[PDB]
Amino acid sequence: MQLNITGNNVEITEALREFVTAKFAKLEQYFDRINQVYVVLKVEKVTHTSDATLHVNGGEIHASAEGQDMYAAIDGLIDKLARQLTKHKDKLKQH
Amino acid sequence: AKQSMKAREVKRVALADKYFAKRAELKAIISDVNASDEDRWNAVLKLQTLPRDSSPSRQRNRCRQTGRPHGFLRKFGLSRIKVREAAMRGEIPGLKKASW
Amino acid sequence: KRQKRDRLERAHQRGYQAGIAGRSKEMCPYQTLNQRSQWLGGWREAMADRVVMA
Amino acid sequence: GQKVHPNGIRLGIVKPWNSTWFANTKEFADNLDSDFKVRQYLTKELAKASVSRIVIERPAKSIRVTIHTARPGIVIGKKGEDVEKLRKVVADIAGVPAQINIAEVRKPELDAKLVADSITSQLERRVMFRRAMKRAVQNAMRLGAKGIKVEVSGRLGGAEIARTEWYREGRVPLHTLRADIDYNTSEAHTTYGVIGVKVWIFKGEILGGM
Amino acid sequence: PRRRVIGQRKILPDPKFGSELLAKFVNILMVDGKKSTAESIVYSALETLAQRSGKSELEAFEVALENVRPTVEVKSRRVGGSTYQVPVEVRPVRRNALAMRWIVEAARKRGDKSMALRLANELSDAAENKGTAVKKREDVHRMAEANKAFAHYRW
RNA sequence: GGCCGCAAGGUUAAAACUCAAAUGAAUUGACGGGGGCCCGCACAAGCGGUGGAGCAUGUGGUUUAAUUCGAUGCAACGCGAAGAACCUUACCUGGUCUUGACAUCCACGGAAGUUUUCAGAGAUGAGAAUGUGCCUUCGGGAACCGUGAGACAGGUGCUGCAUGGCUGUCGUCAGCUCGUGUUGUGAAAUGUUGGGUUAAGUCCCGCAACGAGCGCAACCCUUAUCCUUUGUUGCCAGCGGUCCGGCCGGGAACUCAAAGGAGACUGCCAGUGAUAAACUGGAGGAAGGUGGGGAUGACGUCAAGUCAUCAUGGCCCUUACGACCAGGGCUACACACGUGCUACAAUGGCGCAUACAAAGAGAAGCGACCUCGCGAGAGCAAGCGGACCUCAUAAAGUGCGUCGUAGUCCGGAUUGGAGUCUGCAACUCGACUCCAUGAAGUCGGAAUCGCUAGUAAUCGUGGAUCAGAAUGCCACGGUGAAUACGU
Ligand SMILES: [Mg+2]
Ligand SMILES: [Mg+2]
Ligand SMILES: [Mg+2]
Ligand SMILES: [Mg+2]
Ligand SMILES: [Mg+2]
Ligand SMILES: [Mg+2]
Ligand SMILES: [Mg+2]
Ligand SMILES: [Mg+2]
Ligand SMILES: [Mg+2]
Ligand SMILES: [Mg+2]
Ligand SMILES: [Mg+2]
Ligand SMILES: [Mg+2]
Ligand SMILES: [Mg+2]
Ligand SMILES: [Mg+2]
Ligand SMILES: [Mg+2]
Ligand SMILES: [Mg+2]
Ligand SMILES: [Mg+2]
Ligand SMILES: [Mg+2]
Ligand SMILES: [Mg+2]
Ligand SMILES: [Mg+2]
Ligand SMILES: [Mg+2]
Ligand SMILES: [Mg+2]
Ligand SMILES: [Mg+2]
Ligand SMILES: [Mg+2]
Ligand SMILES: [Mg+2]
Ligand SMILES: [Mg+2]
Ligand SMILES: [Mg+2]
Ligand SMILES: [Mg+2]
Ligand SMILES: [Mg+2]
Ligand SMILES: [Mg+2]
Ligand SMILES: [Mg+2]
Ligand SMILES: [Mg+2]
Ligand SMILES: [Mg+2]
Ligand SMILES: [Mg+2]
Ligand SMILES: [Mg+2]
Repeated sequence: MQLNITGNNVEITEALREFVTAKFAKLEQYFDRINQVYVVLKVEKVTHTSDATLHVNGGEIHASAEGQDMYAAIDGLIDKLARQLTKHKDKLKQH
Repeated sequence: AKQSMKAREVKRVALADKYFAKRAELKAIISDVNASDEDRWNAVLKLQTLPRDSSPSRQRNRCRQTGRPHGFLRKFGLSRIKVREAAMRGEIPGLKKASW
Repeated sequence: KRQKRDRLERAHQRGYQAGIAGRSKEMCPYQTLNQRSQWLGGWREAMADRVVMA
Repeated sequence: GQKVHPNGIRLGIVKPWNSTWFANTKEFADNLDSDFKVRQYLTKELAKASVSRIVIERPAKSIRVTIHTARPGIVIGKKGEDVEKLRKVVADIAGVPAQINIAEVRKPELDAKLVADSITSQLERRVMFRRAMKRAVQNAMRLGAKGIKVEVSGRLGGAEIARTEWYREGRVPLHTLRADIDYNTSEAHTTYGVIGVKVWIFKGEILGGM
Repeated sequence: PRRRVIGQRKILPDPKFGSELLAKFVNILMVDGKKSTAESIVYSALETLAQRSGKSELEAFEVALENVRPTVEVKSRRVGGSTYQVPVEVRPVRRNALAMRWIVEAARKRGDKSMALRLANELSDAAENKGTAVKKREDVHRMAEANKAFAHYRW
């Protein structure tokens, strides 16, 4: 799992970087064969947003989530990818 | 484009084509192999003296409608944008969409 | 890519496949009696083969 | 998605150009800037003369400019006092001897550009945008448009959020190339910002390039 | 594709031996559009095939071709978690295409000096059941023989 | 709490607290690891790549005085930029300016120009010479300059989540709707479903629907064949002449040039089919069923993209967020990602010899021939606003020779030395040339992309931008495959 962070209208400090990396380290337990993955953080007026895209072994998984903070945004996002990753795995280990 | 930027292009044209001959002949001796070392050396000091903005390489083709510095076309003197805008009205004689 | 495949043959193999997978005759999508005959023809051939499969 | 300029696409097929001269690269860009200026000037100061089109030819070290209007009286004047003035102050900027003509627009309600402004004016006078739009489509078909469509967009009735509304009636087939459809636009400048207007008028299909 | 491809092409026959078969063989060896270069390489091989078997060319190159054509290949098919290799007849035209491909593939994977040498040697070895080319066919045939039970599925 | 039960428990049966809803049936969509049917380089069948190396280039990161601003899943990352040494340039540092570099208005002064010296990096400041114009009716108005006042100009400052305009995207997918009628208490429904058919809501037959509109197709450009007219700067079949070069007189055939026409419509013929729509095959024909390629993008979606093309609501700055200048920066480099180029060799490297294109550009521009130079180039100077002149000799190919499988006679990065050209000027930071140097690289893990025919692969040529600065972009021909059983 190779990571990449963007900021569209956000300064990526070294909480928001450290935080996001730890939260994403979980995802590998849902599907072992994750490759490079790109993350994007936005602030438009009052809306905090966070989308990521995940290149996986035979697929491309994407989700985005909106919080009232960016942490709460990223918290939301990790729950969305978890479910998609599990769905993927299960329609490969399909015996 | 900032009014100022449009303006400089006028200051720069005007000079360029006033000292045009002075530069040319003052250059002409420089590149003359078969000339006085005394002459040519003077020239080199004399060219660098008369003003920078009077060189033709110093100017930049800007759309003569909006002032844009990028995407210029010589045939029309307009930016790609204004060319398209006018093309579609039929204000550019002949011009029209093409297929082959 | 340039021209549509034989409609009768396709109809016969669609019949076979619903057959093996164990759908009922009377799922047949054809009323064109010509294509219909192909569909059922497959479906009944397939009924034989299921037996000797597991 | 996006849509091709209905005038532009039909240029050779069934429409004419507005400027018709020939030039080599040397003076091509220069005739364009010259033309621009004359239109920029005329439209400015004929604002209130209902002017549709300014077609403009350069015959042979000269320039004749033939300017379509549905109020020719107001352009001409008292046996042509204003027209000669325009002439005087065109040759000023054309840089050559100029002459001017006055084409007559008989049916101003069947002229994309005229109707377009008609609305843009109303909207500037805080008129209800639906009334303007609705009125035009009536007038047009009443006078024998085979079809008509008008779109208007921006901060309609000063709304904090922008939207886009349009009526059509009759045929307006944009994909058919021989179809003479007259199209034009006009920005309106309310206190909320710009409201754009666009108008399509179908007059029927043509059977000859001419 | 889902519909039927209409309009088969026309291979012109060889300038020399006037065979559509050999003409195909050239195309298969051909690289980057260089048809003449390939035309040479091919003839110079057959020379050197002819010059040892002494059995003509359009009749020697054949004998290689027969030692190596397959008659039964395997198709893969996903069944449960597993993938069933299943044996199928080979079409005449296909087994030509495969023989000609396997011969070329085997040639290139050699250490000889010219391309022409590699082809020649390979065609010769083919005629006496020897090279990688012919090894490959043997292996193909082994696999279809193994999982014969899946001969009659239609699935 | 009472009663019942061996127990498990049953039975009767509250309150505090807390929410503004919780629920039933039906409706339109969306979704299903639900079903049916059709398609698609979707898989399959195949060909060549990317991921490894060196280099080019964009982005992220770090760095910086500054590394200008924007584009960010598919649909940002050779993207706006079709071309940052200066300029451009919006950024940094330092030096200056204040009704202002860019307008209109007013008063006053002075024709406008032209030529010089000095100080300064330059902006600018201070001098010096020369000049006195054109209608003005007897006041001068008209220039165009300089100083002064203030109404003002000025802002690539902010918000694309206030907007116009333009654009991507699903998707050139076959859909999306309306009037009247009918059905339902009603959201809605019918039409638009059903049987066939089609690339296609394509067409036909049915049918509480009857009709209509936006799309589909056709009209447009191009390419494939033929005919008429015209024949130079293009053409040379038959003649005659020749310095054997369409070279000359001729010729108007042919090739070609470009205006105008002809042609393809399931029209003709079998078989199938609901006496349909269509389908499958055959004929002739340059072409056959949408012949090939382009242009053309429905109602809408994503508060997608652009306030830095322009315009513009609002907000903010106004001796500074405006204006001028010199130097620097955008080209920085522990590193990560994307797009390319060149390679790793013998279907190849090197030397000699020799064939066959297309399309396009040129005005103060394209620049021959001649002379010089190993070479980049230099000097001189014909022709051409071009079917005429010039760029400008296509390359792969082909023959003959050599190298003999080597980190090589493979590769050409890196670096030293010596030059040329553009340009006030190539230190930071140009392109190219010669001599020397001769790196990584022996065909690239997991993954992953393009393409179905004149396509992929491979080889050369031109153009836009542009003083100079392509491996990018947009175009043009040469050679020219592989394989599709099938779902
Ligand atoms: Mg959580
Ligand atoms: Mg402006
Ligand atoms: Mg420049
Ligand atoms: Mg478009
Ligand atoms: Mg109790
Ligand atoms: Mg008890
Ligand atoms: Mg319910
Ligand atoms: Mg479904
Ligand atoms: Mg595949
Ligand atoms: Mg492959
Ligand atoms: Mg890498
Ligand atoms: Mg690499
Ligand atoms: Mg950036
Ligand atoms: Mg901005
Ligand atoms: Mg700079
Ligand atoms: Mg400063
Ligand atoms: Mg938006
Ligand atoms: Mg943005
Ligand atoms: Mg009712
Ligand atoms: Mg529908
Ligand atoms: Mg409906
Ligand atoms: Mg229905
Ligand atoms: Mg139907
Ligand atoms: Mg229809
Ligand atoms: Mg036929
Ligand atoms: Mg169409
Ligand atoms: Mg947005
Ligand atoms: Mg500067
Ligand atoms: Mg850059
Ligand atoms: Mg390559
Ligand atoms: Mg070498
Ligand atoms: Mg050029
Ligand atoms: Mg020489
Ligand atoms: Mg395709
Ligand atoms: Mg190339």
